[PDB]
Amino acid sequence: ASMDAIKKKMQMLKLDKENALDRAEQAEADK
Amino acid sequence: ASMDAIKKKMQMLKLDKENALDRAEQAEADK
Amino acid sequence: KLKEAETRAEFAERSVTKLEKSIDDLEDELYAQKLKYKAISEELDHALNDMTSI
Amino acid sequence: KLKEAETRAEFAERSVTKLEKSIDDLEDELYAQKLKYKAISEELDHALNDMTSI
Amino acid sequence: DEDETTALVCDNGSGLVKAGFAGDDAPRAVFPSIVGRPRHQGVMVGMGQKDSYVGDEAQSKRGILTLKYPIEHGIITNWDDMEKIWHHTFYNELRVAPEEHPTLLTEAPLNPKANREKMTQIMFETFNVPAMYVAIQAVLSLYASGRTTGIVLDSGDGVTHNVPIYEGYALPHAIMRLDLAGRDLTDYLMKILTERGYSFVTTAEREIVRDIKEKLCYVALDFENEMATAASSSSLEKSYELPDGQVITIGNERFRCPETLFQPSFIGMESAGIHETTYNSIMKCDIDIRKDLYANNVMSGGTTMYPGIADRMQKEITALAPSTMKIKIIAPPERKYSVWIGGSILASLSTFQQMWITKQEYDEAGPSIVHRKCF
Amino acid sequence: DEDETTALVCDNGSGLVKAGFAGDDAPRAVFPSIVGRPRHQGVMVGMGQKDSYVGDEAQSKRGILTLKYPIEHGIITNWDDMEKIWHHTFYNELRVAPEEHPTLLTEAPLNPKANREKMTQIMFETFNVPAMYVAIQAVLSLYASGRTTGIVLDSGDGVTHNVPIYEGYALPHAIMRLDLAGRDLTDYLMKILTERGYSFVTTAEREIVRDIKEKLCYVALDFENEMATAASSSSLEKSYELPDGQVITIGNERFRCPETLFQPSFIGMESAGIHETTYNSIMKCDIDIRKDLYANNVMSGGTTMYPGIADRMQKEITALAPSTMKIKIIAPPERKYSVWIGGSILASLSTFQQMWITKQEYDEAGPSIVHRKCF
Amino acid sequence: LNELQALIEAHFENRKKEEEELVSLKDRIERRRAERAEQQRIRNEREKERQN
Ligand SMILES: Nc1ncnc2c1ncn2[C@@H]1O[C@H](COP(=O)(O)OP(=O)(O)O)[C@@H](O)[C@H]1O
Ligand SMILES: Nc1ncnc2c1ncn2[C@@H]1O[C@H](COP(=O)(O)OP(=O)(O)O)[C@@H](O)[C@H]1O
Repeated sequence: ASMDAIKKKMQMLKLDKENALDRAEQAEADK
Repeated sequence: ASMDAIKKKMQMLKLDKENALDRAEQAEADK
Repeated sequence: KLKEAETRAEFAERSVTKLEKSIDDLEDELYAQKLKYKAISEELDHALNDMTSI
Repeated sequence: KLKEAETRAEFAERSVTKLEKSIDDLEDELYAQKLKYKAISEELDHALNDMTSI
Repeated sequence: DEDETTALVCDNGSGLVKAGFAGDDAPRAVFPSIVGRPRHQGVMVGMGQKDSYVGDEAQSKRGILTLKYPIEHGIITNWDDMEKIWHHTFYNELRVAPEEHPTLLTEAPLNPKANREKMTQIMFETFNVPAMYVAIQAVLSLYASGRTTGIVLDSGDGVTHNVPIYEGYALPHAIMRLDLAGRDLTDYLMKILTERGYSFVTTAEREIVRDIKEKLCYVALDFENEMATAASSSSLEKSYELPDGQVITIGNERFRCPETLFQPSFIGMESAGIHETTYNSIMKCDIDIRKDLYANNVMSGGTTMYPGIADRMQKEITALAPSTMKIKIIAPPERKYSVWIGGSILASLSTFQQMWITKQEYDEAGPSIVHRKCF
Repeated sequence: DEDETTALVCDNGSGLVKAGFAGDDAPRAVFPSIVGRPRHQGVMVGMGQKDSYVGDEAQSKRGILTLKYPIEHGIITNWDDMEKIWHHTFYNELRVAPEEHPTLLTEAPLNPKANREKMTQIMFETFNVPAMYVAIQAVLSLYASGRTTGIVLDSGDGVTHNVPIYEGYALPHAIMRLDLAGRDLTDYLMKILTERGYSFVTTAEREIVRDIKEKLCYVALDFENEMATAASSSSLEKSYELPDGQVITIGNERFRCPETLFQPSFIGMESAGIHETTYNSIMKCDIDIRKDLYANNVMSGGTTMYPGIADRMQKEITALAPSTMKIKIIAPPERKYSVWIGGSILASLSTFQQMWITKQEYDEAGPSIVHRKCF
Repeated sequence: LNELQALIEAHFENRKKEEEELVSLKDRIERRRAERAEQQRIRNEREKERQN
């Protein structure tokens, strides 16, 4: 059985971090 | 019985979120 | 004695073909089992290699 | 014809014996392959239930 | 079979051939770019047996065939074998005759002109295709990936072209053509496997080494650290089944094959690797281009499916690239198939219906027309 | 019987083994690389009779022995038989004790590592040699031939190496290594002699065919014209006297055996032939390298001794090579002995003394040291 | 991602149940076929005993 459960969890966490990261980058970019 | 690579790297992606979020929050608090 | 040797031979030859057939069927099952084993271990190893990271 | 039928009967007894051995080898190999293959790879999918958690 | 005169699309290189119709999201069939021929004298009569085998036929009966690739290092040289491949590629499996359907084929700006001229000429003069277009594979990878800007590092079978595109424009002066590809990675691996006691010389042996590579090898993120462990312990070794029951055990050789991409000197090439070429394609461009190309490094084609390659490249590129700036790689599961997919997208765009070379234009201008019309 | 504390040199391959001391211009003797064992039941007693025979002993008593060699296409597998050969060669024939002398052994650079590791290990652990150096046969060939540059075709009993070297540097990407060798040529000759009515099966029969090959076989300058006459007329036939007084007469088969080197399909091998692989080694090298390799096609090993081989190789290359370039074969009398001679040169060079592995270094590092110090 | 949950459980539960059952169901079929092999051994012995 393919580990599709985590291809999907990965994407969810990827989105969670990408969004937190987008904010980390903006928060610093905002000065 | 989980996989160490998955458990750890899922946590690393959670950490990119947690760390990025902490960076976002502190940076935004100042910026 | 011939009727018995021939009857026993032909009968036993049916036991030969029945055991042989069963061997081939068990081998097709073994193969299918090997194939599923292989497919599963590989699907997991594949997916795991893809998902070792995260 | 009897010696030949006996050879055939004996052949079939031996062929059957070889296949009694090969059926048991396939019965044990199919058994072992299933016993280790679905038991391990299905276990690996059970492990998927946990491996892919987190 | 088709309910519209949809263009046919095919990515056909020194490695494999991917084909299907425009409008799909995948090729319908994939073949190797191989034409096989028997290398033995027939002994039995009434055995059938072909004079030549094409694609998958060539690999299936390979035990007694010599297998040749009509395309080498990105270019078609054996046009006769290509006609056989194109027929099999578009008609035998898709059941679509090019005579009633436009065809879209791929290459790159530093790919010698004869490739684009023969691709265009064969489909027009042998298959009577009503129209042709030759696309840059980088263009197609970027369409498939949802981008107009990025570096497409195509690390294929015979050549790496590394073609930068910005906002849908080619930046040809910055293309870094590298003499390192999957075919050389196969050659490296058989030499290192020879060091371990497994010599591979004949066609069958060569095709086996390519299979070992495709399934067992990986890039990883740090080869010095990977080697420190792989060279010290059996825990990183993997067994491969040779189709004769022999088993070959591969250790640090498992990543030293793809490592060539980060060490071309392994095959005698004067290069620091594919991340250096990605870096240089970006560097050669004006800085207002560079920032977007670094943020959009794109993987396409072959070798993009080695575990660790997308991540290894981002690490290797950020290590060369200026700091502060974000360096990122685009590497979707639609990798290696992104060129075909982009061909489908491009062939079917309503605005692309003005980009096709028609048969009438071709017949009036001759084979060189592709150089005037494609890019 | 030697008068100096010099190094020992021994070119021990799958065919024959050459040995003497460093500093000479020839081996003291050449022996077959054979350990023989009785294949018959004894009836008389008090007949002496060894469990095993080595080199000349193995060949001299061969009538009742089955004979085996330890090296399989260049790789040592039977290290115990190598021990017997090295012991006899150094102790009885060179009349030296390895314990008191450095020893140089040889192998192709692409030869599997176990070979170089066992040569280093056995001389240090069973013979207690004070020092070791596994040499590259191509280097030794160039040193014997008076060159720093050229393609070395060692076309031996085991494997044909075929490596380009320029200004003393290896050009490994261009080594067209080939599994086509003198041991296959002998088996081929046995099959075609069978076609003529002279069957050969056993070790004695194999030794006889090898002797036939070494004295009667040739390449010729033109295979097609040579067979047109040789297969049609007795004028090109040559007889050979078998040890039992029978006479075998051989026609075009006399050249079909060496022809196999140019036509590998004769033994079922998929290969371009030794002259095309030589050509490709030259062509694979850079433009400023190629001119020097065309002018320097270098011979070593056996098979280089067939009449017409030097000339057919020069003709095959000049026929493939571009104009202006002068294509030349270097085929000195030092033929078959080029490697032994080079071994003597390398072992004795003052610029090589630091390259020797000492016993103390070996004991501290273990057998893997051969890859740190030799190649 | 309800699908990751559907898959993480569907992969495990559907397969462990169906698959382990096939292992033991067939193990019994196989054991019975192995008994047939024993019965053929018995049949061969009996035929020989009857014929002296
Ligand atoms: N898992 C993998 N590992 C290594 N190489 C791969 C893998 N998958 C694909 N490739 C390589 O893809 C190459 C063909 O790629 P491709 O880019 O489509 O050629 P092109 O685009 O120039 O027409 C082959 O050499 C094949 O070995
Ligand atoms: N007259 C000859 N013609 C062709 N080959 C020869 C002749 N004499 C000897 N040889 C060959 O020389 C080979 C052994 O020499 P050599 O190549 O120097 O050993 P090594 O491979 O270690 O270098 C054997 O295959 C033998 O048959």
